[PDB]
Amino acid sequence: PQFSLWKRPVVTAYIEGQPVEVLLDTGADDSIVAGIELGNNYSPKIVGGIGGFINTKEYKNVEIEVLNKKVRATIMTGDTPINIFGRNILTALGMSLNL
Amino acid sequence: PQFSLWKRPVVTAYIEGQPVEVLLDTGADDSIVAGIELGNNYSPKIVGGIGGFINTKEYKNVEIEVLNKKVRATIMTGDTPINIFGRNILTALGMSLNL
Ligand SMILES: CC(C)CN(C[C@@H](O)[C@H](Cc1ccccc1)NC(=O)O[C@H]1CO[C@H]2OCC[C@H]21)S(=O)(=O)c1ccc2c(c1)OCO2
Ligand SMILES: [Cl-]
Ligand SMILES: [Cl-]
Ligand SMILES: [Cl-]
Ligand SMILES: [Cl-]
Ligand SMILES: [Cl-]
Ligand SMILES: [Cl-]
Ligand SMILES: [Cl-]
Ligand SMILES: [Cl-]
Ligand SMILES: [Cl-]
Ligand code: NA
Ligand SMILES: [Zn+2]
Ligand SMILES: [Zn+2]
Ligand SMILES: [Zn+2]
Ligand SMILES: [Zn+2]
Ligand SMILES: [Zn+2]
Ligand SMILES: [Zn+2]
Ligand SMILES: [Zn+2]
Ligand SMILES: [Zn+2]
Ligand SMILES: [Zn+2]
Ligand SMILES: [Zn+2]
Ligand SMILES: [Zn+2]
Repeated sequence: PQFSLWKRPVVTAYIEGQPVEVLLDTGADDSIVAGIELGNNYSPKIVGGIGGFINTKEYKNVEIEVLNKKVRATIMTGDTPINIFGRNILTALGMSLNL
Repeated sequence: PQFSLWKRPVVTAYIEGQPVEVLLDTGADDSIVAGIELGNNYSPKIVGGIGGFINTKEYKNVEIEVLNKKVRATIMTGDTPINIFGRNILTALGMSLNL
């Protein structure tokens, strides 16, 4: 796949079977998703963005299906206005930014 | 150039001749930079992200030199914690995100 960036590079994905709209985000170290419920096996993590900080719940070894691939990766759940797949997942997928 | 995303894709840009380190960010619609003054001819607008919102000042037709190319693009100034070159600039440079 190739994303030419004239539109947002948004795709659908599944996280532990739960469907989401996600933004492929080279400006994010981590992957942050709102509204999904991954249960009680988490550690708290503090994440900073453009407007300040939020608490998140960090889940490791989560099954992710996106772009016809299946990977296991860390997902943080919390109050992001857009669900983002950051570089932890982009590298797991083998993605690159090119010019 | 290829950015493999194992590390943050950060490069040196010159904005109206001033050097700034910028994050190449596919998750950003717009480009936002701090620490530089671009003057009185702007439009104020609010942007949102993780943590909340910030006020920005939007400037059109700003001289940008980055990745050995020179372009004219829209830049916001505001109190962003990191300087961000979003899709408006990435597309002017001919960048793509690939799997
Ligand atoms: C949240 C996504 C949808 C939007 N953002 C760009 C992101 O790439 C942002 C860019 C960013 C990077 C660093 C600090 C602040 C923002 N990264 C970010 O929030 O990442 C967080 C998750 O992983 C961690 O690693 C980096 C911070 C954490 S943003 O910075 O808020 C932003 C930039 C340009 C914009 C905009 C919002 O609205 C219109 O134009
Ligand atoms: Cl397209
Ligand atoms: Cl596109
Ligand atoms: Cl398009
Ligand atoms: Cl599934
Ligand atoms: Cl933390
Ligand atoms: Cl963070
Ligand atoms: Cl905006
Ligand atoms: Cl010139
Ligand atoms: Cl490819
Ligand atoms: Na004016
Ligand atoms: Zn397009
Ligand atoms: Zn599945
Ligand atoms: Zn959408
Ligand atoms: Zn992190
Ligand atoms: Zn982080
Ligand atoms: Zn962690
Ligand atoms: Zn915008
Ligand atoms: Zn010049
Ligand atoms: Zn120069
Ligand atoms: Zn400040
Ligand atoms: Zn490929």
